[PDB]
Amino acid sequence: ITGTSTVGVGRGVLGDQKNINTTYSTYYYLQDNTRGNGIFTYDAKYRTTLPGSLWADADNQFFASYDAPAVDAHYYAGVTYDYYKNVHNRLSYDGNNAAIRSSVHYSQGYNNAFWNGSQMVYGDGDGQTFIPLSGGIDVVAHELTHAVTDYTAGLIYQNESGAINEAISDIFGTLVEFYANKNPDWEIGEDVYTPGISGDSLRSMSDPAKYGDPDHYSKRYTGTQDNGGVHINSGIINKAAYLISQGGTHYGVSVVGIGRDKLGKIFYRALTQYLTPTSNFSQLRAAAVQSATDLYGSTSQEVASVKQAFDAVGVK
Ligand SMILES: Cc1cc(CNC(=O)O)n(C)n1
Ligand SMILES: Cc1cc(CN)n(C)n1
Ligand SMILES: [Ca+2]
Ligand SMILES: [Ca+2]
Ligand SMILES: [Ca+2]
Ligand SMILES: [Ca+2]
Ligand SMILES: [Zn+2]
Repeated sequence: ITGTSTVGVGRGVLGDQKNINTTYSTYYYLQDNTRGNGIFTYDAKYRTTLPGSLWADADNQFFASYDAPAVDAHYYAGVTYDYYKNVHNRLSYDGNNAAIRSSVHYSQGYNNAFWNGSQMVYGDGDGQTFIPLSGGIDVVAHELTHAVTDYTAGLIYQNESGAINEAISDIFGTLVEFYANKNPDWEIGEDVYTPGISGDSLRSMSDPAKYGDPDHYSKRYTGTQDNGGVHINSGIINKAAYLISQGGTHYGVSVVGIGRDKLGKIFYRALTQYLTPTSNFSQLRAAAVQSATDLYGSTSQEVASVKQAFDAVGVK
């Protein structure tokens, strides 16, 4: 809407206080005009109609329990925007400052979040498997990264190309979590998953097998569930990305780590310059090798480490 930019204050899903960019016109709206063509957060009101209504608040204070998922969806969308702009010189998900829209309170007891082709959508969880999923910065950045992928490589959401799609979202979700520097790790969704169980998460990038996901191409799932295992076989690529950044020896193959920043540069270049809608794992390896060569040189440690990491997970 048309109005003046304001700064509200509220509490997120985990009880932390943060400032949020709002817009005043009669009400205070979750509309951040400081980033691109805006970040807009909507109330789906426990229904499945999208986007719902632009979030309106009478006093610019967002401390009610019902407000918490909206605060975090709005704030973490901003952090993710900042990561892509400051780190990769990318202006929003389309590179042209497209408005970023999110809806919270989607459905009832909904244990998921997604990008629907046009916007981000967050369930509240059932209180047992999940609390409201926008409480996870890695979750928010994972979802917005799907938008980046759709506008760049366009990886089809099935089989190997879909597992790469998923891994790209886990990689950049994790790099955004490190960028914000609040309890960062290489696991996915730990801040909103199973409030009754400490130390778990949906997936691990450093040890995908911790939660049953493959860490080597020979262990890949080839059935039809989960669009051909997109959230399962992502573990193979997530492990390679972890090894590239942090190093390690995996199935007897040693990888010299090169750090998170170079991981991000290599995979961002691969995603935006070399990957295609039907890229498979072998083609991802080639794209990462070429990207590392462009950035650091053919004889660089960075190129050597990309090759070792894909060797370690059985991807040639
Ligand atoms: C309805 C729905 C939920 C999810 C998981 N979200 C994700 O992987 O970002 N998907 C792909 N589709
Ligand atoms: C990873 C994967 C899954 C399938 C079949 N659904 N293929 C051929 N590859
Ligand atoms: Ca209020
Ligand atoms: Ca964390
Ligand atoms: Ca995490
Ligand atoms: Ca938990
Ligand atoms: Zn995803």
